[PDB]
Amino acid sequence: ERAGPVTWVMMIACVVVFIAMQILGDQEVMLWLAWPFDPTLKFEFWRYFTHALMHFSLMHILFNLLWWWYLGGAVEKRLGSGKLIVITLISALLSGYVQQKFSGPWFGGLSGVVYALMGYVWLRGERDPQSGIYLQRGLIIFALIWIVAGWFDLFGMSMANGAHIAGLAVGLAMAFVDSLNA
Ligand SMILES: CCCCCCCCCO[C@@H]1O[C@H](CO)[C@@H](O)[C@H](O)[C@H]1O
Ligand SMILES: CCCCCCCCCO[C@@H]1O[C@H](CO)[C@@H](O)[C@H](O)[C@H]1O
Ligand SMILES: CCCCCCCCCO[C@@H]1O[C@H](CO)[C@@H](O)[C@H](O)[C@H]1O
Ligand SMILES: CCCCCCCCCO[C@@H]1O[C@H](CO)[C@@H](O)[C@H](O)[C@H]1O
Ligand SMILES: CCCCCCCCCO[C@@H]1O[C@H](CO)[C@@H](O)[C@H](O)[C@H]1O
Ligand SMILES: CCCCCCCCCO[C@@H]1O[C@H](CO)[C@@H](O)[C@H](O)[C@H]1O
Ligand SMILES: CCCCCCCCCO[C@@H]1O[C@H](CO)[C@@H](O)[C@H](O)[C@H]1O
Repeated sequence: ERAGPVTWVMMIACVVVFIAMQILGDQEVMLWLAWPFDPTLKFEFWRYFTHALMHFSLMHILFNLLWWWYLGGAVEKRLGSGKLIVITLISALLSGYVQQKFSGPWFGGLSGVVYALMGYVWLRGERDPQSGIYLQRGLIIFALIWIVAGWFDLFGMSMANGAHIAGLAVGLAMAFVDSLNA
């Protein structure tokens, strides 16, 4: 059992971007991938999403990717690539927006998308067990610890609590909708 294409390309893209940052420096990469930081850049649409591709520390990308690999993988295998694509696109946009609004355009990471994924996987398993998707009991605990780490700023994750809540809201919403069909 190997992780699907969406799960795989995201991880590799994040690693490729991370390397570009070690070489060129965080600054340079952000100049090109950050959420529009100036009116002159408002129509460079990739920026509304590419901010999720940057990470600022080893622990940052390590945990983001472990979570993305486990949850993203599960969703893609059990619900398809399309399902993961939408959750990722929407959460990336919403969280980025909330982040930008309250703290400025200088941020990055897949943590907003991770919160959405934790929300979706957990909620869907609780409401629609047999759907096959669910967040392993023991992993709920480490998920909560990862959450607490960011919430009380014990672990630097780039994004603020408000942006992470927006990410979570997206995953909970989609999970609510999905366990609403049948
Ligand atoms: C939340 C994760 C979202 C990841 C989305 C990454 C999308 C990258 C899209 O880039 C686009 O690729 C084109 C290729 O030619 C360029 O021409 C264009 O200028 C550029 O904008
Ligand atoms: C702005 C949100 C849109 C998300 C942007 C997704 C960009 C996908 C770029 O990936 C490439 O897609 C090709 C599709 O054929 C594959 O052949 C190729 O292997 C893969 O590397
Ligand atoms: C403690 C916080 C971090 C938890 C990280 C759990 C990682 C579990 C990774 O599992 C892998 O997932 C892929 C996609 O589902 C499968 O293709 C693969 O066979 C499986 O081995
Ligand atoms: C939130 C979205 C994040 C980016 C998602 C990118 C998915 C890119 C999928 O690539 C696809 O991989 C297949 C297997 O290799 C190729 O056959 C195909 O040509 C290519 O299109
Ligand atoms: C720094 C924290 C690192 C935590 C490492 C946790 C290792 C145990 C995780 O087990 C994983 O559980 C998933 C759910 O059952 C399986 O799908 C997967 O195959 C299995 O590998
Ligand atoms: C993303 C974090 C989501 C909230 C975590 C909830 C912790 C409180 C326990 O809840 C649920 O209680 C059931 C009965 O004990 C468990 O069987 C189930 O596994 C667990 O989920
Ligand atoms: C459905 C989408 C979910 C969006 C969630 C938005 C929550 C943003 C939380 O706001 C925060 O509240 C604190 C107290 O009011 C302020 O101190 C802080 O500056 C502000 O950032």
